[PDB]
Amino acid sequence: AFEDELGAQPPLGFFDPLGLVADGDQEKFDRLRYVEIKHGRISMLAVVGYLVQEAGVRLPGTIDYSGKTFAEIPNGFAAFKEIPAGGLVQLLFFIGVLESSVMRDLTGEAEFVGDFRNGAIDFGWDTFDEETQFKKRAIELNQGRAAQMGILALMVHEQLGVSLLP
Amino acid sequence: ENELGAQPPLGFFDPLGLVEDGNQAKFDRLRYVELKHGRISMLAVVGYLIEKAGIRLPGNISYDGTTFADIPDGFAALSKIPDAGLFQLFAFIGFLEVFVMKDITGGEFVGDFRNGFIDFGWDSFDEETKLKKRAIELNQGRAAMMGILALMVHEKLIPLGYDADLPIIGHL
Amino acid sequence: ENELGAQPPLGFFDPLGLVEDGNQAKFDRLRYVELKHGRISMLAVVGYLIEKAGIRLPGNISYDGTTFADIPDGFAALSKIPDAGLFQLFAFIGFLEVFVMKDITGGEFVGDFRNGFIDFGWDSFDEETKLKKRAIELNQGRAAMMGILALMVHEKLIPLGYDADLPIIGHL
Amino acid sequence: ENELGAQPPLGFFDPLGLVEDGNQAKFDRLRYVELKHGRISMLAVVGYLIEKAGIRLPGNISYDGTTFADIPDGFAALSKIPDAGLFQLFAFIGFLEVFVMKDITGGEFVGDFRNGFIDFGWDSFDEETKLKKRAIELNQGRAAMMGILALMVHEKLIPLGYDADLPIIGHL
Amino acid sequence: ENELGAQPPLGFFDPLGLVEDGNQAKFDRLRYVELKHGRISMLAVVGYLIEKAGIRLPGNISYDGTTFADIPDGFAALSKIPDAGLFQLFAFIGFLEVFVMKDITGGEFVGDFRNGFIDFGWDSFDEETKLKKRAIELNQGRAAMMGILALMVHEKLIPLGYDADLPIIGHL
Ligand code: CLA
Ligand code: KC2
Ligand code: KC2
Ligand code: KC2
Ligand code: KC2
Repeated sequence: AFEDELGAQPPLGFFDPLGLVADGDQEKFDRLRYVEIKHGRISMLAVVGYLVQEAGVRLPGTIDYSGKTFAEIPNGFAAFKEIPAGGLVQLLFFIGVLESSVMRDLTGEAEFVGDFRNGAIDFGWDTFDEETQFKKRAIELNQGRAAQMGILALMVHEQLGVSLLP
Repeated sequence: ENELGAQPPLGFFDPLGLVEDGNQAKFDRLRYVELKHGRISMLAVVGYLIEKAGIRLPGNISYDGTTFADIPDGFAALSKIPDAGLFQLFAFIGFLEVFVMKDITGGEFVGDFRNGFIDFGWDSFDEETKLKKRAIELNQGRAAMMGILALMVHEKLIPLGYDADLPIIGHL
Repeated sequence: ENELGAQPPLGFFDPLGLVEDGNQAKFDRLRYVELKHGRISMLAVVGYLIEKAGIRLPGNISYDGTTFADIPDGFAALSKIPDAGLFQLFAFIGFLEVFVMKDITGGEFVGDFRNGFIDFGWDSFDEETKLKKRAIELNQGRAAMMGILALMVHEKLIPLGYDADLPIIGHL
Repeated sequence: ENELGAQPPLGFFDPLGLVEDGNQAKFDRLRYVELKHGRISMLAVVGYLIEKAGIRLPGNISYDGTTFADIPDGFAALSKIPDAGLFQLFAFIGFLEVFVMKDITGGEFVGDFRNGFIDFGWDSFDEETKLKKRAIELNQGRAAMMGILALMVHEKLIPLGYDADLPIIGHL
Repeated sequence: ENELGAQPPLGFFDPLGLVEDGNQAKFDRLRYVELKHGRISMLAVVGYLIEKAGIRLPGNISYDGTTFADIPDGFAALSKIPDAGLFQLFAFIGFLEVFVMKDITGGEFVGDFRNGFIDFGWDSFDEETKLKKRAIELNQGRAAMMGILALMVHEKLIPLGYDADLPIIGHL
C-alpha cells in the first residue's frame, strides 16, 4: 500500500514492523507522516540547540530586568530552574501561537502534509524538479528521524549522568 | 445535527476513526455521551471555582457540627460529605437524572423542552438556535472536560487550587 | 380549554371519577379553582420558606411595640397580626381580588393581561407560552398545594418547622 | 393612537365637557400633555418615596459642606439646592427637554424611539404593546398626578411626610 | 450599510472632505474602523469611571505584593502592570482579537453573531435593530472617543482625575 511512499528507502525499504499503516488508510497515514515530520523538525532544532548551549554559547546580557543573565543559565533540564517564571509562560505560549495561528495548513493549498508555506513564504520550491523535490523531502524526513533518536539520547544521558559529549 | 460540532478550526475531527463506520446510532450514542459529559463538566468547574473562592454557606450540614466551612475545598469534599447526604444525592439527582425532569433514553436528540422563553428560535434564527449555540455548548463542555482531568491531576500533588495558588505553580 | 394541565407521567388523571361527565363546563370551573389554589399555595410556601429562614424586616410593626422579629414563625404568625392590620389586608386584597387588576369574575380564563415582558408570549415559540408554561404553573401549584397540607400538619403535631428541624424529623 | 388610557370601569369619561368637541385636534394635544405630566409625576412620587426611606448618598454635595443627609426630606429639598446646581439642572434637563433625546416640541406621539426591556415594539403581541401597556403608564400617571396634589397638601401642614406619619394621620 | 451612524441634527456630515469620493469601498473600511474605536473607547471610559470610583478587588495582584489598591488611578495604572501580566493581556486579547472569536480581519460588518439580551437579531421590528440601535452604539463610541482625548489631556498636566476634581476644574 504505502511501500512506495516517502521515507521508504534503502537499506530497510518499507518498514512497519507493527503493521500500523498495514490497513492502507490514507488519512491515518497522512496523520502519522505529519506527526513524523513535526517531531523531526523539532528534534533537528533541539540537537543543534543542545550542542551550542553545551559549548557555552549564550545570548548576550540579561534575560529579565532583575539582572538574571543568560550566562548563569545552564544547559539541559536544569535551564528551566533558572529561567524566570514569566519567561517560561511565554516560551510555552508563543510556541502555542505557532501551533494555533502559524505552523499549520491555514489555506488548504498545501501540496502535502507539513507544507506550511500558505502562499506566504516560498524560497523557490518549484525551481526544483520533481526528483529534487522528492529528495529534499526525503532528507528533511531522515534528518528528522535521525535527530529524534539524537535528542532522545541527549535527554536520557543527561539524566543517566553518562555524557555522550567530549 | 450531523453538521454540528464540526465548525472551525478542526472541522469534523475523527482522528482515530471510531465514527469511521456509518451508523447514526453510534454517532447518536457518542454525541449525547459527549453532551452529558459536557453539561456535567461545565457545572463542575463552576462548582470548582465557586467552592475554591471561599463562597460557602454558614451553618452545619448535619447534626455533626460539620459546617460547610468545615468541609474543605477539593476532593476531600465529596468524600467527606456524610453518607446519608450522598444517599440523598443519589435519590434526588438519581430521580432527576433518569426520571424527573431530564429524560435519558439512548441520547434521544435530547431536547428536554425547556431552555428559556423567547430564545430557542427556530422560525427566527436558523443558525443562532442550532449550529452556533448548540455548537458552543458542546465545546464549552470540551473545555471543561479537559478542565477536570486538569482539576484532578493538578490536585494529585499536594496544593489544590486555592492552596495551589499560594505556593508553587510550576510542574514536577 | 382542555389539552393542558397534566401531562407525563400521568396525562389526563381523573382516577376517582369526579369530572368524567364529558362536559367541559364543570371541568372549566374546577380548572380555575386549581389555578387559584395554584397561585395562592405557591406564594404561601415561598412565604413559608422566607419566613422560616429568619428573613425579617427591621423595626416595629406598629405602636403595639411588636417588632417583625416578635411575630413567631409558622401558623401563629398570621393569627397574631393585630386586628386592624388584618382589616387592611382585607380592604386591599379584597379590592384586588373581586374587582380590580386580577378580576376573578366567575372563573373565566383568568388571563389578567400580565403576560411577562418579552418572554413567554405569542408570536414566538408555540410550544412554550402555552401547552408547557401554562402547564407548569399549574403543576407548580400542584406541588405547593401539597406543600402546605404537609406544612400545616407538620406544624400541627410538633412546633414550627425550624423547631421541627432542630429536633426529630421522623414520624409519630 | 386614539383609544388611549381610560378603560373599565369608566371608558371614555369626560364628565364636564371641554373635550367633547367632535374634533380630536385639541384632544390630540391634551393627550400628550397627560403623558408628560404622567411621566413627571410617576418619577416624582417614587423619588418622594426613596428620599423618605432614608436612602441617601454618602459625602458632601459641594464645597458648602452640605451632605446628602443635610438636605431635608420633603418640599424644602429642591428649594435649598444651591443655585449653581439648579442652573446645571436647567442646562442638562433643558437640553434634554425642549431639544432632544426626548424631543417634545409639537407635542403628540413623540414615541422617543425607546422601549422598556426593549420589549414591546411590534411583531409580538399586537394587543399588549398597543392599547394596554400604553394604557397603564398613562393611568399610572393618573395615580401619581393625584399622588402629588396630595403630597404637597400633606406637606403643607407644617412637617414633611415621615413627620406626618410618626404623628397624626387623621384630618384637620 | 450606507445609511448608518449620523443622524439629526447632522445627517451625513463630512465637512472637510476625505470621504466624498463617490465610492463606498473606502467609506466601508473607515466605518468598521469607527466601530472598533467605538467599542474600545466605550469600555475604556467606563473602565476609567469604575477604576476611579474606588471599586477595586481585594488581595495582592501577584508575588510582587502589589494589591489592587496599590496600582494608582489614571494613566500610570496600565504602564506599571508587571510585564508578565501585560503579555497575558497580549496572549489572551491577541488570541481573542485577530481571528478567533471576534474575528475582525478584512474589517467590515463582521457582526460577530452575538445579541444583547438575546434581543434583536431580526423577526421583531425591522426599524430599530437596524438604523437605530446599530446607530446609537457607533454614536455611543463617538461620545467615548472624545471622552479619552479629553481624559488623557485631563491627566496630562494635572494628576489623575480624582485629583483633578478635588482641586481646580478650570482651564490653565
Ligand atoms: C527545540 C529547540 C529549542 C528550544 C526548546 C530552546 C530553548 C531554550 N534556549 Mg535555545 N537554541 C536553539 C533551539 C532551542 N532552544 C537553537 C537551534 C539554537 C542555535 C541558534 C539555540 C541557541 C540558544 C542560545 C545561544 C541561548 C538559548 C537559550 C535557551 C533557553 C532560554 C530561551 C531563549 O532565550 O532561547 C533563545 C533561542 C534561540 C537563540 C534560538 C531558537 C531558535 C528557534 C528554534 C527557531 C525555531 C522557530 C522559528 C520561529 C521558525 C520560523 C521559520 C518560518 C518563519 C519560516 C531555552 C531553554 C539561552 C540559554 O540560557 O541557554 C541555556 C541562550 O542564551 N538558545
Ligand atoms: C440533591 C439536593 C438535596 C435535595 C433535593 C434534598 C431534599 C431533602 C428533603 C425533602 C424533599 C428532605 C426532607 C431532606 C431532609 C434532609 N436532608 Mg436533604 N436534600 C438534598 C441533599 C442533601 C445532602 C447532601 C444532605 C442532606 C442532609 C439532610 C438532612 C439531615 C440529616 C441529619 O443531620 O440528621 C435532612 C433531614 C444532610 C444529611 O443527610 O446529614 C446526614 C446532608 O449531607 N440533603 N432533604
Ligand atoms: C395589605 C397591605 C397593606 C396596605 C396596602 C397598607 C396601606 C397603609 C396606608 C395606605 C397607604 C397607611 C397610611 C398605612 C398605615 C399603617 N399601617 Mg398599613 N398597609 C398595609 C398592611 C398592614 C398591616 C398588615 C398592618 C399595618 C399597620 C399600620 C399602622 C399602625 C397602626 C398602629 O400602630 O396603631 C399604620 C399607621 C399595622 C396595624 O394596623 O397595627 C394595629 C399592621 O399590622 N398595615 N397602611
Ligand atoms: C443635571 C444633573 C447634573 C449634571 C449633568 C452635572 C454635570 C457636572 C459636570 C459635567 C460633567 C461637572 C464637572 C460637575 C461638577 C460639579 N457639580 Mg454637577 N452635574 C449635575 C447636577 C448638579 C447639582 C444638581 C449640583 C452640582 C454641584 C457640582 C459641583 C460643586 C460646586 C461647588 O462646590 O461649588 C461641581 C464641581 C453642586 C453645586 O453646584 O454646588 C454649588 C450642586 O447642587 N451638580 N457637574
Ligand atoms: C488577560 C486576562 C488574563 C488571563 C486570560 C489569564 C490567565 C491566567 C491563567 C490561565 C488560565 C493562569 C494560571 C494565570 C495565573 C497568573 N496570572 Mg493571570 N491571566 C490574566 C491576566 C493577568 C495579569 C493581567 C496578571 C496576571 C498575573 C498572574 C500571576 C502571578 C504571577 C507571579 O506572581 O509571578 C499568575 C500565577 C500577574 C502577573 O503576571 O505578575 C507578574 C499580572 O499582572 N494575569 N493567569
